[PDB]
Amino acid sequence: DPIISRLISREFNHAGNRVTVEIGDHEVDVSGDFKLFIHSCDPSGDIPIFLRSRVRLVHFVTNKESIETRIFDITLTEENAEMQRKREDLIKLNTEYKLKLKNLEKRLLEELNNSQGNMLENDELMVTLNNLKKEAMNIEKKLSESEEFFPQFDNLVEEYSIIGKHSVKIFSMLEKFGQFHWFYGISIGQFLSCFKRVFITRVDEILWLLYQEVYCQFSTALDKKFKM
Repeated sequence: DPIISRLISREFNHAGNRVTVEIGDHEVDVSGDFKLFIHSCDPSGDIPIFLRSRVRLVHFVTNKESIETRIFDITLTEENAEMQRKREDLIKLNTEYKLKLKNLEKRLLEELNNSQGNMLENDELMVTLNNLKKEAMNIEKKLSESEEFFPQFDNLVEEYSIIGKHSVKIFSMLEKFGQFHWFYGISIGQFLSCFKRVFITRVDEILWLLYQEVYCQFSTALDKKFKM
């Protein structure tokens, strides 16, 4: 409805202490601890141009585009498990060691001010700072191997793109049967679980493995016409 309207555009009438907003008729006081979110379920439903312009539109939608992204993660786990293992920790320990570098700098300054009049305790943190000579240079060790890992990651996106582009066209096709008939539904997870079974010219053979496994699992939930 229109009335929220002044609450969507940031309009207010300010007072000495009170902040008032006009809603339909009554002028009501705004807190400031108050937050607003608007939630919608169907993308088909169209929102007013007033709102769409003042509103930050964010799509939490598990699209067909999401399938291309998610088949590469499954492919790489079964194609180069050594580099998919190191992918997660590469950006994890990038941020974690830098947060621990900031956590140890704070520990050093706390004890340097407390144990300046006390015995040479700082030394007990300096052997932890001796351990930091692995940590500071661990980052250097990881940054060096990153410049080696990233261009290899980008080399592996291409093959999976070749796999990826066919799989969406296949999901599109199976999705479209559900549009004709109610019983002909497919989830993204059903296609993923099917593509996992595909493992347990290499790119060309895996492609042929996909088409076969999809024909194998999803042919069953269709009638003779839709099979053909």
